[PDB]
Amino acid sequence: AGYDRHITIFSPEGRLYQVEYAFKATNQTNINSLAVRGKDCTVVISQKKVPDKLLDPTTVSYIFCISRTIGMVVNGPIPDARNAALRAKAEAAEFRYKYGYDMPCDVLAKRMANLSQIYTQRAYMRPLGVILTFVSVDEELGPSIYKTDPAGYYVGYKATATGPKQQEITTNLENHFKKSKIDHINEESWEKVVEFAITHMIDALGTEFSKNDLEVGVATKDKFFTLSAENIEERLVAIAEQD
Amino acid sequence: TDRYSFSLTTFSPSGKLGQIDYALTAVKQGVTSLGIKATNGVVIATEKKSSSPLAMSETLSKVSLLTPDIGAVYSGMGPDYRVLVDKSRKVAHTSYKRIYGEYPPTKLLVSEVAKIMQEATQSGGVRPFGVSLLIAGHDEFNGFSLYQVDPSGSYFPWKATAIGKGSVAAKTFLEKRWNDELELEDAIHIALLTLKESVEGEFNGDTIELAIIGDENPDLLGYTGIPTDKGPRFRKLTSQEINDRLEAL
Amino acid sequence: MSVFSPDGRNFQVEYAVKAVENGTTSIGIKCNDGVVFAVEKLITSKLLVPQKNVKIQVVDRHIGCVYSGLIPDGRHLVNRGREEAASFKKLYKTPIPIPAFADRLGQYVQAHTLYNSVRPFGVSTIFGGVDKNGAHLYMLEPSGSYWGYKGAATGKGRQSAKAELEKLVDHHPEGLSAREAVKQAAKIIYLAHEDNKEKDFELEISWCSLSETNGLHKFVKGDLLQEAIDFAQKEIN
Amino acid sequence: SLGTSIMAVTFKDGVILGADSRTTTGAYIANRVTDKLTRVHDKIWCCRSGSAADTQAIADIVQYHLELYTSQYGTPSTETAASVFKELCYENKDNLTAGIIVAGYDDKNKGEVYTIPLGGSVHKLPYAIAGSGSTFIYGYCDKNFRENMSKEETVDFIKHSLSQAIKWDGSSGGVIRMVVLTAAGVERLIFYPDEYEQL
Amino acid sequence: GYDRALSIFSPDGHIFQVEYALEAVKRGTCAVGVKGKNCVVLGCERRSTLKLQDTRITPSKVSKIDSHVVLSFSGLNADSRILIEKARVEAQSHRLTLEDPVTVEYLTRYVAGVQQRYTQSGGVRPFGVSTLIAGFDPRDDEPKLYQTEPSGIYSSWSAQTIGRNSKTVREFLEKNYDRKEPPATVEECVKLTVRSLLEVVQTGAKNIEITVVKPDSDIVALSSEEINQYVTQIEQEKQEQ
Amino acid sequence: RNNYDGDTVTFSPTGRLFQVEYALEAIKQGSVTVGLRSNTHAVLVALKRNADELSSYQKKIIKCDEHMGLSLAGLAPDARVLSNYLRQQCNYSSLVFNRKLAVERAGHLLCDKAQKNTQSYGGRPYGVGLLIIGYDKSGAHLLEFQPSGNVTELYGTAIGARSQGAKTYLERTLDTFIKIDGNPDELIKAGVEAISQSLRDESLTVDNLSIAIVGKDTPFTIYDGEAVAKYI
Amino acid sequence: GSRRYDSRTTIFSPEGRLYQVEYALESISHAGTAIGIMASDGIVLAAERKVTSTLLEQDTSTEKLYKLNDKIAVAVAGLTADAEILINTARIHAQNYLKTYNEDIPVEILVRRLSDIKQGYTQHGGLRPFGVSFIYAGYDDRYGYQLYTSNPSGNYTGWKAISVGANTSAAQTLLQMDYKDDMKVDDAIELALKTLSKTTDSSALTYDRLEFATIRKGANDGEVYQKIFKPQEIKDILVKTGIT
Amino acid sequence: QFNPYGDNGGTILGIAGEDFAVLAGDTRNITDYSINSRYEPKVFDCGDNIVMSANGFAADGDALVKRFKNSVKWYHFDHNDKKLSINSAARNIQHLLYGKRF
Amino acid sequence: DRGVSTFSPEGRLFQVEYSLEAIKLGSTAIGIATKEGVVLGVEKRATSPLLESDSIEKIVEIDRHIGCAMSGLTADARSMIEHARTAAVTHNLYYDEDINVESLTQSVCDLALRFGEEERLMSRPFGVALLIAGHDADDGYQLFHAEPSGTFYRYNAKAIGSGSEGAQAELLNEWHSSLTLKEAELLVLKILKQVMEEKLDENNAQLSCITKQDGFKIYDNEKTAELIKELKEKEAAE
Repeated sequence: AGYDRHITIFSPEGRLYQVEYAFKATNQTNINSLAVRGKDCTVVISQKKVPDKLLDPTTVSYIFCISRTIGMVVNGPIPDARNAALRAKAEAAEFRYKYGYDMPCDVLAKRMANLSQIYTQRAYMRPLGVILTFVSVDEELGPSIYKTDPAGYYVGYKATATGPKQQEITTNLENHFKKSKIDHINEESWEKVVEFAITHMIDALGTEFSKNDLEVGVATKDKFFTLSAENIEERLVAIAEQD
Repeated sequence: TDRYSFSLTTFSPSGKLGQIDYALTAVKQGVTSLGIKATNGVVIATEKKSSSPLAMSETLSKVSLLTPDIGAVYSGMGPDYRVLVDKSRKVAHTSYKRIYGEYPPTKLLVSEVAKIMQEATQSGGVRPFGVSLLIAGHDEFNGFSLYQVDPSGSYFPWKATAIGKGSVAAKTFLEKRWNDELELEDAIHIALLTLKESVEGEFNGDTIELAIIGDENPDLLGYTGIPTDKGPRFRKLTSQEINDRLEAL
Repeated sequence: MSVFSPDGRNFQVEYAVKAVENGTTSIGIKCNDGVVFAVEKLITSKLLVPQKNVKIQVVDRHIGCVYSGLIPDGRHLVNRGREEAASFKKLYKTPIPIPAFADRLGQYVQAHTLYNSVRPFGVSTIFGGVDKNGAHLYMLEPSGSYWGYKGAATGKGRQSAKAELEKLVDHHPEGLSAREAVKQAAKIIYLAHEDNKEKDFELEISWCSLSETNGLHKFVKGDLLQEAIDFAQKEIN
Repeated sequence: SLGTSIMAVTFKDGVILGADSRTTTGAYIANRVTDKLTRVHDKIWCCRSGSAADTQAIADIVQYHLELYTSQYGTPSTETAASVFKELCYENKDNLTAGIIVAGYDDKNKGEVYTIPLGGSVHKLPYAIAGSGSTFIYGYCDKNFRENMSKEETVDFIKHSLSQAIKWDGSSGGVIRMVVLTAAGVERLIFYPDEYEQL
Repeated sequence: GYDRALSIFSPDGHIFQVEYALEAVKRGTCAVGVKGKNCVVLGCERRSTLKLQDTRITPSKVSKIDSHVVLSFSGLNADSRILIEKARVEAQSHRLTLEDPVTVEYLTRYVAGVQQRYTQSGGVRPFGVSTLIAGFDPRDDEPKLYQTEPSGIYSSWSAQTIGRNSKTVREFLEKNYDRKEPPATVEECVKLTVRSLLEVVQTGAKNIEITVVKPDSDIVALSSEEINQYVTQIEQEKQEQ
Repeated sequence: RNNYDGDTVTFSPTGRLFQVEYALEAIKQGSVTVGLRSNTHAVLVALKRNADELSSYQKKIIKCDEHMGLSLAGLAPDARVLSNYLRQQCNYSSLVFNRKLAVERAGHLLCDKAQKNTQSYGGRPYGVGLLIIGYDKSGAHLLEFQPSGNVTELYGTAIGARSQGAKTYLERTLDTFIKIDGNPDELIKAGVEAISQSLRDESLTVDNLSIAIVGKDTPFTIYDGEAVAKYI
Repeated sequence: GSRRYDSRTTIFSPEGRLYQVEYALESISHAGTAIGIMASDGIVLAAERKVTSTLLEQDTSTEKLYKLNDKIAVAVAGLTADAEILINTARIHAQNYLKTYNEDIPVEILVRRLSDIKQGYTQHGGLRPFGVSFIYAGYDDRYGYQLYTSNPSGNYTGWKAISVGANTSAAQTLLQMDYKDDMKVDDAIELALKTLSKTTDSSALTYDRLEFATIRKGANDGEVYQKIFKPQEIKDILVKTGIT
Repeated sequence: QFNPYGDNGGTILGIAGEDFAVLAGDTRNITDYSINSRYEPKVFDCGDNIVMSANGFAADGDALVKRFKNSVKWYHFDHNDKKLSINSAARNIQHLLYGKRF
Repeated sequence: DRGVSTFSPEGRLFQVEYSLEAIKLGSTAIGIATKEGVVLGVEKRATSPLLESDSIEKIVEIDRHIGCAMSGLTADARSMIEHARTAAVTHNLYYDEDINVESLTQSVCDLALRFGEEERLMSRPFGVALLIAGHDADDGYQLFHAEPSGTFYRYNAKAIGSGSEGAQAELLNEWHSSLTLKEAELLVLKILKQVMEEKLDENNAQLSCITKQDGFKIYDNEKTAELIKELKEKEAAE
């Protein structure tokens, strides 16, 4: 009754129950995220849910600036997220030092995926209950979106979404790209890509947002930055003219 | 501090090594992949199955180069495979190239990979890998070859084989179509036939990853001036070449 | 420990929380140029020397920490805290910024939830101070979770206090001068004492304020401590 | 090794770093166009003197530290940067020959200059001069340095002080580089021989 | 890194691993030793024959530690190899520092010492081996025989046996060995030893091997025929009665 | 309890370290001892147990420095290991800082040394309780140490089996003994009475009784036998 | 609570048997049969590849019979992976002895050393033993031709003729019947096959299912030759024996 | 090169009587021709009726005195307040000094 | 199963308690203290007649002024003697004087609780007890009982092993403030003769003393033999 349920070892079906549970743990935040590519930028969005009036809302964030050029957003409990964030920061700084150029989004993904895989094999260490969505405007590849999970799997993306409504959002986007017939948001300004993104979340979740119901990280050639509640209000104020 | 210093994989009364059986079980459920030996080359291939259409199957080496004349494919746990590729390439250099100034031969590198795979069956604090590999390569003194590696660390050479879902069904197909006269392009063809059974959604060059160990590719070395370096025998096919080929069939 | 139950949570952490809840209450209130810390100390017997079992700890010179739960774990955390705040300073020169510090504890606590041969912390720690650009109040669970706060409390009378806090936030959005926050906290410790009123209790308050303590962390003592105790006794009786 | 002629001067709007261009090994000039101005962070730079191998390896490791620091504590003070240099120079006195000047711009502090001589000691200063060629301009610099100078004036002050160092010091020569650091970003200047000699 | 405490006490006060280790010794092929006035003899049972095995090279039960001392064992063969190596080393190291070979009691002590350290160290199980160690101290004529168990306990014996059916043959010897009249000759001694085993062997010289240790590094292993002269003699002597 | 009390690195569903609690039991079954102090002295009175009439009485008191020492109840070897640890800290503070170690500070240290055994695997929590007295730069001090890591400062208190009786008698006596300032022998009698209150079966005599005191001008010293006759 | 998973691989059964050791044998029992037969003028090794497909590749192989040095070879039974780890250390021990003493290592010395290793995993370290049973065929100049066997227990014994792996019970009976001391290498090659011919769980014993080897003189002065039979050499030998 | 040693001079004298003994030292500590202190005590009561002085390089002497005093203190803890015999003390010191033989 | 250094709910160490159980099964051993010396004696208990009855040493010399007798899994006691002997000789070397018997015992006892998973490499506690007897010039003649629990006690007389309570009781009664050495020798012999299964004789019993005069001596089978026949005669008459 158990044992192959508590450590990172196979069941007779060939499964590691611990990894599956690490997946559950990613939804625990009850927060959804998405990322899309502009003609020359990358935008990620995560819902922000500050339910308690005591919390200083400006310290509640699931989006991180790992590198100057790489931003990462996390679906899962904050401690694990911080744990993964710090590690990815270290890795990008070290990679820089040893190889003479900025670590590119895909490589960091692969790197982190490989560490998550280790927890998959070793018994003493549990995998992290998170899903890491890295974004950048890569110097060789252009706008990048690569996301890793607790299984050590990682993969590139035209666009993507994660959380309790991963599925709902994902099909909203697929549809759009079937119609547009392209792998990105054909927009020159990043503000409009952001607007696109927010729009398509409202449409797939059936919920409307305040300025404090969202977090937006944007990646551009040479910088990844996150918007304030003010840079968001402007976006919203504009997507309210869109009909 | 790793307190798991004892094997997590042990002999059962019936003599079975549980965790290995289970890794194999984990391989059965993986997408079908296969290898086919010809007289002037080897073809290894598999299906690039991505759940979401938003994912970019292009960014997934299910087929990987270990050396310039050696390539590898799998069935089972992709993350466990992606790390064996990194380990394999590294042992390929450290344990061989950095000593002899030549890349290891197919069988020996297969021996290394298998060695890493075995230690996982016996070291403390770990499960074995949940993949089975197919490794194709050509070495100067052994010609073209193809090997299969299992979680146990056990390996063997094949004229042609398949592993995964279609493994049972596919091997049947291959037994019927394999002959010692097969000239590569013929083997590529068969592979694309065999694989057509396993795949069930789309079947085209962006839902199929295929690679070959064949002639030498000077246009792919990246430099010229050393008559005696001739380019890699490994070539991954571009979707644009798979589909052209399909248009025949 | 480092074992997810089928629901995605880690039961050993979840139990460490039980331990904390069993704890005396402690709180933190942020004010417009600092923070104030407060805690209830139960009098087990009349044999305790009053004012001699100090539970509020200081980190570096500008950070205070207070906890509820397993007192020793708390110290063990503040010990790592001090080692970490010295390291940072030694190399970077500046005394450690509060948010940086909060993560230094957050990474270490979380570290103790990753291995099944190490038990997580049995405290919920409230800490904070004054740095290069403002005041910061933080609270840290056994999970490794931590956030900034306007006000914070943990322990037995944790709501009694969170209620009183939610009011100060609402009915004072301008700010709340250190001195007021000191008294205000005292009141909150007295009210929260209602749940766990079996035993008599000793009050303890520290504060870190740019104007009142010049940025350093200090223990509200003597006179200013009497006003606070007075102020509280008035709203009980 | 950079032997060198380097300086960093704080002025009204921030600070300017300046250096010669010559690195010698013996009497042969290995490189006559060396960029002795090294960037450890957007607006925190250094000038190097003594063993290139060392000064580079150091600048490189500090940069790395400042980059990781930036990633997790936001931006670092010129002070925090100087500290990191010294921790390395002092904790390895026995294996290093590096005399580094650290110059940067905070919006709060404007220009700052920290000199780190052989020992590994730190001294914050209005301006600093270092390298083989600095012994000859102690007299001149001190007599002409003035606090809160105009940018135009500070460039002249450096261009003059360095021209002299170059004149007398064989170990120093080439072009005169300068890096300007203000709220308005980072400016890079250069003055060729035909210009600075004629002073 | 593997230090799990395998040898541990149980409520009744026993260390089951030391006991299961003796259970393994009771499984082993019988081994016996008896000492005469001026010699010591070792006997050892060996399964069957067997018509398809090769005897010359295959491990023979009696081993030489030094030229004047030998060791015999019942229980796990693979284990006994380990105790023989270590013992053979301590012998030559003793010579190297003390300039005198080991005494039989000294060597015996060293072996039992190992056996005990494996009942009290983590990450390890006790030896499935019990032993008879026999010989002559240097420049000494008085014969010595000692027994060691998986516990690490050792003690001297005028006669002793261990392994399968040891109980039968100890009872035999308890009757057939007079402390005052110990086998005055080699022959007289080798006889008693062959007979002690003939309760438990179920055939003659096929299974039995004998090794005779006499002072000043004088040891010889009787070849089957000589053993079969004692077997031929014993079946006709019992007969007349 | 089956699963949760198997080791120290495990919290029960109710947030409890069972092994820790079990190690407190050894204290509760340990022979009683008492601590109490004024402003000029601090006293340790300790009842000693014995296995036979042919047995000795095991010492419940250990000196830690010239100005500090403690009393025990629970496992003797753990008192030895902790009082040896304490002897070094006092010693380190002397050697390196030419400074006498502060009583308060010894408490913090024994608390931290015990806490690591309640968090680490492979190690059991200590199984001994301790009363520590000392005259430091701020006067006379008494501490109650618990394997859990909980050290507390007091005027007086008792630990061991039956200790509850002597502890209640101290809750009463409080305002009297606090003020046995300047009187050594009176503070000892006051402690010696307290000990009687948790006595029951037997009755203190020379071999049973052990006493220690430190104070303003009195270096920490122990008295046993004939030397304690004067107080029975 | 790490210790809940320690299977305790090096412990005694109430009866004085090592669980994992016994359990490993049970594994080996199911492995392809391999046989060793010693003549006066040579030694033979034979093995039956457990599974085969028409597609498996024979000509470029070596699954059951590996070479240790020029005068020593082994036949395998159990996990091939495990065997290679042990073979590789054995090939080294041979070289160290050679480098050190300038003489090829005596067969028993190697066999012991390797058997001593398996026995390590039997007494300490908490690791599962090796699921391999070896047949050592070698020659040196102290004993000449020698034949040994070692199992997971770490125990080794010497033989004239021996089998390991599947259906040994049966194999030993036939080797007892037809084996004789004067036997010549050719007669041993014959026997080696007639035996496998009766044990095979296969319907017939063909060349692709086999792997064969011989240590003898060959007719080169006082020289000893090792020969790992090639697929064509095995078929040529099966036709002569009367099993086309 | 850094020389780790130095010489603070001083002279010390030990004499044994029938039921008494003296250990006298001068009071002057120095470096080359300079005086460092006209009063820096060199002879020390170390408990158990033992007095000692380690003349020469006063840093190494201070170190040594501290150690021996502490050795006494531990002898009391470790051996039930037994008094340290002068001979037993002499032996202890030999071990201290020989610890730093190289 | 459940860890080695685990606590029971009664606050006992399962292993230390299960250790003491192994000691109850051990050969008997008695020790008696006096102003003239200390006497230790033991039951050899030879499991077969064949076993050479004097290779059974359960009384050993630790130093010239200290001896010790053992009970239980005697194999475990080898390490303890080795350490005790070292400890005593080491001390002599550092201080040019004999180690005090308490000190020596306290050193042995430390060793006893160093087990588990300082740097305690040892899987389980010792499964043996020790009577330790000697003489120092501070606290004259002394006897100590040293359990695997790390604790020790000083005894005017004490038994350990199979017949310990019966012999302890009998010791309680028979021991007085002023017995001679020869009285004590006899009580050991008498009390052993009571609790041993076998008829006490010079081959299944051994006797030893430790006098300030000649230090620790193990009485040869002859000398003890005479003391046995000294009992039979002392007992015969009333």
